Amino acid sequence: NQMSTIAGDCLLSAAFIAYAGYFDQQMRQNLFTTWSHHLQQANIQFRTDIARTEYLSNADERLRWQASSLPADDLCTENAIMLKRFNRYPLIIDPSGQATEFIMNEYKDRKITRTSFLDDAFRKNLESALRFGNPLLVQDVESYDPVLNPVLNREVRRTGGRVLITLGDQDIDLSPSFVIFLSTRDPTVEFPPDLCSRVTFVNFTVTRSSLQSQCLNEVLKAERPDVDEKRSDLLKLQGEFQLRLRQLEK
Amino acid sequence: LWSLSGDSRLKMRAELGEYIRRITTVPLPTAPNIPIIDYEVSISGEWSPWQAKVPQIEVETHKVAAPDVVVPTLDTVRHEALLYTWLAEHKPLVLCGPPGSGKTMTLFSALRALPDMEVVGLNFSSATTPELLLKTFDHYCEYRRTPNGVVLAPVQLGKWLVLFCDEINLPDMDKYGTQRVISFIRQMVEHGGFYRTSDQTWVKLERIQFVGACNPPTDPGRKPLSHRFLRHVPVVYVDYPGPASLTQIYGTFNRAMLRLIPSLRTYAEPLTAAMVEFYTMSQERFTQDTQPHYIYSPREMTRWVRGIFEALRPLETLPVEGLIRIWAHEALRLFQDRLVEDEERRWTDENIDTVALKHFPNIDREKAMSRPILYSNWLSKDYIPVDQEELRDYVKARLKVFYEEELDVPLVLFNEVLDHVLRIDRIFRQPQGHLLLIGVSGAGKTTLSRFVAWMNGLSVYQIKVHRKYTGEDFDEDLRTVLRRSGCKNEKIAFIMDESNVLDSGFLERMNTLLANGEVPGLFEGDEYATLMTQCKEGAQKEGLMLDSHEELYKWFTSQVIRNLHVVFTMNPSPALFNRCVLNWFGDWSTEALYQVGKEFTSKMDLEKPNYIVPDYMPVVYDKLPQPPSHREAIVNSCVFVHQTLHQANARLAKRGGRTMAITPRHYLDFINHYANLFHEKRSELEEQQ
Amino acid sequence: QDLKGVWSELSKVWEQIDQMKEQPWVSVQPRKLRQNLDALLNQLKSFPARLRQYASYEFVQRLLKGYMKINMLVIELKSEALKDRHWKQLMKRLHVNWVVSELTLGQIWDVDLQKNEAIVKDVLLVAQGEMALEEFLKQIREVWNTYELDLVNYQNKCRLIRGWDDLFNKVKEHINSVSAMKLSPYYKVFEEDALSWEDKLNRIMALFDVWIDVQRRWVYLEG
Ligand SMILES: Nc1ncnc2c1ncn2[C@@H]1O[C@H](COP(=O)(O)OP(=O)(O)OP(=O)(O)O)[C@@H](O)[C@H]1O
Ligand SMILES: Nc1ncnc2c1ncn2[C@@H]1O[C@H](COP(=O)(O)OP(=O)(O)O)[C@@H](O)[C@H]1O
Repeated sequence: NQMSTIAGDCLLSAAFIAYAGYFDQQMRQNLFTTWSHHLQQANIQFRTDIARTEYLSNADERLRWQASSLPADDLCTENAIMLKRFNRYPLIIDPSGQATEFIMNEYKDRKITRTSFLDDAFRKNLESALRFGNPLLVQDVESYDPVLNPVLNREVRRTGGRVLITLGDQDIDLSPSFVIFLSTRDPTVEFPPDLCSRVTFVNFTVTRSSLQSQCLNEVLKAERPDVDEKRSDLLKLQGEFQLRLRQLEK
Repeated sequence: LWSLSGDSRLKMRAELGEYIRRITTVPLPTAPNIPIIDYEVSISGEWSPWQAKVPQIEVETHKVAAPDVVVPTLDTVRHEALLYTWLAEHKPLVLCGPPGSGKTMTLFSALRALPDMEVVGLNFSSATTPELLLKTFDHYCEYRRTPNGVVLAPVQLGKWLVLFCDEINLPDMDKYGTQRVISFIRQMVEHGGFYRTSDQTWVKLERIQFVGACNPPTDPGRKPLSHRFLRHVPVVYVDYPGPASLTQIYGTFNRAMLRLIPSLRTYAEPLTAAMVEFYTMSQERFTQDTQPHYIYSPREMTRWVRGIFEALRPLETLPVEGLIRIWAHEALRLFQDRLVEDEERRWTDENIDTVALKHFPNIDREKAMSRPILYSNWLSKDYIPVDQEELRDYVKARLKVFYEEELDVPLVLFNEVLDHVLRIDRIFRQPQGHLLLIGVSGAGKTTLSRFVAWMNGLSVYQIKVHRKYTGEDFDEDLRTVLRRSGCKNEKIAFIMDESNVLDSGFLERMNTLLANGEVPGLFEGDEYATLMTQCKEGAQKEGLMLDSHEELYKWFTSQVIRNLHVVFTMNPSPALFNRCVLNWFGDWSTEALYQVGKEFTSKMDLEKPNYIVPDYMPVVYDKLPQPPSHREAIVNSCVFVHQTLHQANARLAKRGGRTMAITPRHYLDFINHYANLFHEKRSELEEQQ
Repeated sequence: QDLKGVWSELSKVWEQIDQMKEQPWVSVQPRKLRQNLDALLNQLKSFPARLRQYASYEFVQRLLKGYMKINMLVIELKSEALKDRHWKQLMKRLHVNWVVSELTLGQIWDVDLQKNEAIVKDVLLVAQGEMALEEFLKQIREVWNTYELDLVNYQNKCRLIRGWDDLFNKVKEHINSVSAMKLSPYYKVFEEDALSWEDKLNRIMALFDVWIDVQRRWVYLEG
């Protein structure tokens, strides 16, 4: 049965993690509802009332993120999922510093380095990170540096059994396991379409719907712990209980 | 008449003529139909029409629509008389009018017609300073102390140096509302000299004139000239040539061009009439209010004639069918691909075939009835009509080779891609100077430009601008590309985007090259000497010799105008938008998204034999089967997802705003995520099974 | 018979090909090589259709067609790219023992350049990168060996150095570009030379930074 209903769920999750970024919680929910309604109109077998939080990441990554100083908000978990599974380098938009601290604690093992566009040594830190496969974080993306166009476009001049990338007049080896996380502080910034197309917008700005969801979750956890436990059981029932049963079988 | 309201439109000239007729008592042209402005006064003392002094010229077949050739007409002869009148008294004058109206080139012709006048062309940029004038004086003139004071005069004896300064109003005003170069010219015109900063003495100009030309001050980037300077310089409004002048000039051009094939000499006049009618109608609609690039000028009709001549040059024994086919195809490539809305496009096509029938009703409706009307010299050996399917197969094979060799990301060829490849190829083949591409980011302008450059053997040069770029580096790269295109016969395709351009200094260096094919300001000192030396070596390669150094620069310029093709891109200037062939590379349509989804999800396994065909859910109007299968339904759902993001962005813009643009790169990302996630989940579940 | 005639023609073509391949690689002009190969192909096409159906003629024609295809690789190989170390890498990878002085086009044509296109292209790209960096070091070398400090008289007392901005801009640009190749992947080839030139540039920078201050203070105190 799960094999019978895979394609629609994958389509929905991919559309969510590729398109439904930069949108507030109600907008993401409305878009997902529209997509699911269209799939129902097309008789595409997608798992009914799927939750994207645990479809794309089971329990261990969620616990690791929680231990990595990440808020328990549903929007924050969705943004963390986007950060985990991305093709274009993410552009974090957070009025608070929660997202930066989370992505910093997450990549300490990989030696993530702080840098900003206003720094004069930004370029030097850039090629330093690009050599040893060191993750790089850039702040103040309002003053975007056009020198990042070759790396954002992921252009590869592979030749002679090795991978190449051109940075200005200089050529640098494109080390593997290299990720860059553009970040910003101002929730209201107008990026050019050239920069917009090359990044996956990950919005952390608190809106009416996000705060409403946070308050609802908090009041359910406090006032009626039984209902919160039942909801957590429902969320686990898709993947976590099956994983535990598979491990007990093994 | 020619001084009062001599810088106004035709209607205002007619109004002043009527008022003068009302108030004056002098005899006037008795004809009540022709305005007095079209008459002149003969030395006998009688009003004679300007038409009688317009000669009929017959330019060479090989010189049709030449960049420098001049066809005399009423406007040309009237303005030539006015320029001779105002150059006899050495009064500087400015020719002001809309872009492409025929000011700069006509001014060149009139100035070079005189035998005792030496013409120097200076392109006034947005950063023009009197240092440019001082450099020009140093290069062309000399300082002489023998008279009462120091005197600046041209080296050549008996020659009056005319410093033609087009775009005279372009130089920027400072913080206090003045232009330094304009004040310098005003000082050197009113007083007759200037103070040299070397030793602070008053040098006096002799045998130096000034002539200007500019677009209207209301146009973007144009600063109105100071009244203290305008007091000295009369201005003439050189407006767009009228239907009569257009018919005469382009009838002459068509009669010259069609002499290659004698079978269509009798069709020259109706062809010219059809072109002028279509140009007039396409100028009536598509005003600059609708879109900033909807500017039309006789440059468009010049390109229209030049393209037809280029297509007819190798071909022999062509019937009227091919002639009108090429006419319609050039009309499509000049008046149709610059458009945005499909209603405008269909309006253009219907008007084209309507006019073709209006002036050629006897012809069979099979040339205009034919829908593809696309040519390609790629198939066969020359520029001939080709069917879409064979061309599609050929370009698919060539792109297979291409994404095998560089650009490893796959490409899908929907019809729009093929059309844009054809257009870009057409621009590259002709000895032109630019191809400007405008469209949404990530849609594929640069990719297709590179692909066509690879087909046509064009090298690719892209400036990798950083945060610490400068104008000197950009000019050096320009000169480098020119030397690779001028000193070496290698054909370059300079690829730049709006991201690389920061200041207006990076611009108008385009426009001067686009209208001319060379940038004189880049070559100086040892750089100019090295340019001449490498041009001499390239001449040895071509079989020429050192010859003249100025002729070395001329050969460089010809090589650049024939080889170099800069391509430049923006996301959606009245001059740059007329010196370029603008191709609207819009966002991918529903069919394009459908084809992208179908080929980029082909490896995915979505064959479900028990799929129950639903109702509704229409997104792709041309569904491949009438009853869709699972694969078609899923691709339709994907394009529906993209369309819903477009609609959500539009709605969010309507209610407040604060939206981010959705691009085809987002569609590629969505498809890649879909494929990767589906493969991962399928593999995990199969492993569990 | 016809078979004997086509055998004689094949022998003549083989003799022509061998005589041409006797040309050493140093003196093989790619343009003239392509022209002569086209002439040989036209000579082959001049044979009658009956002689063209023979298997040996087809093999010779397709071998010449492959030579024409790899002529681009011949052009790319006979450049200022390969020098001899890249030729040594090609010899090591292809496991053939040629002689550089005795190298001829016949030896290179015996080894399948079309089959070894990837190896040849990798060697060519490595040789390209090295040339760029080596030429850049040569430029730096030429600039700093032909650089002269401008001197301007000062009250008929001495000739102070003029042009501080130009020298400092040149030094800063060179230092940044030296760091830049130190970032390059082909930099391991020119590593020691880049280090030496960086040390020289650092010494120059440290000298002139003090020199300009001494000049300014000295002129102030002189006034
Ligand atoms: N009367 C005419 N005689 C000859 N050519 C003409 C005439 N009217 C228009 N043209 C043609 O139209 C074009 C006008 O080009 P020209 O450079 O003179 O325009 P412009 O208005 O002075 O341009 P800009 O302001 O950009 O310098 C040329 O292709 C020219 O051949
Ligand atoms: N017809 C097409 N089919 C598939 N992918 C395409 C097509 N056109 C463009 N692309 C994709 O778009 C990406 C970027 O396009 P690009 O040429 O940078 O757009 P722009 O010229 O607007 O910057 C490329 O990586 C390419 O894979």
